[PDB]
Amino acid sequence: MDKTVTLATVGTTNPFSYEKKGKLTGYDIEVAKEVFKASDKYDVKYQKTEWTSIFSGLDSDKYQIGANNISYTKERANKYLYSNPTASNPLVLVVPKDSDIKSYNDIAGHSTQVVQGNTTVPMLQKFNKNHENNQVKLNFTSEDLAHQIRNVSDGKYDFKIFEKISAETIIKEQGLDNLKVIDLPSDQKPYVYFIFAQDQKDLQKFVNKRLKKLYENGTLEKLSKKYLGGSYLPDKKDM
Ligand SMILES: [Cl-]
Ligand SMILES: [Cl-]
Ligand SMILES: [Cl-]
Ligand SMILES: [Cl-]
Ligand SMILES: [Cl-]
Repeated sequence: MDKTVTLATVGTTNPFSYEKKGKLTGYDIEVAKEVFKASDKYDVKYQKTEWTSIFSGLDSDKYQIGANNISYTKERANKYLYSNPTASNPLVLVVPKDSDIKSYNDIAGHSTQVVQGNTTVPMLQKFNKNHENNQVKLNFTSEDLAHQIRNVSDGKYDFKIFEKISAETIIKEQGLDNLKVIDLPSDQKPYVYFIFAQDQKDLQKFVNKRLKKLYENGTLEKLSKKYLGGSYLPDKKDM
């Protein structure tokens, strides 16, 4: 029978990866489904799992693909293969409207929630090394992004840093009308990607060939508009 490929996701990051009526959908998922439509070789299983388990399962080859609004880092690239980028998604600071927090450095001394292993953690840890007398209070949580965004709306925490597309989507869909988003600097292009277990070179090649085809023929843009709510593709030369 066809080779079973398991794609691992968290499924709590609307609109990249989430459930509708119990079924997994969102840009990462629907892109993967479109990629794999044109294969006789691979049958994909889409599996919801814990964030940390995506990575440990890729390490053990329990899983072959990871997808959940995943950024490039050198630490991850040391262990996993990356696809070509699938979207560009810059960071924002989510704060109550009219907060004192107006620019990145204003977070100094304020409290936020973070989830271990996400890229904002080392970002904020670096910030604290630079502002050691007025550090951000980091509260590690196991709760999901919408939960954390609502906690800022309710005043339990002062701000949340996350990608714009999910921040905006959640604030709109959950009617959190007392929040706003502030654009933050990007150190590098803020791309997101599929990742793969390190031994899955042929799979990576297949996915990349498909992404180039889908980019060129307009399908990827169609999916970005449909699931992300706008045209957020990476730059052509980066494909
Ligand atoms: Cl669920
Ligand atoms: Cl088939
Ligand atoms: Cl099939
Ligand atoms: Cl919740
Ligand atoms: Cl405040």
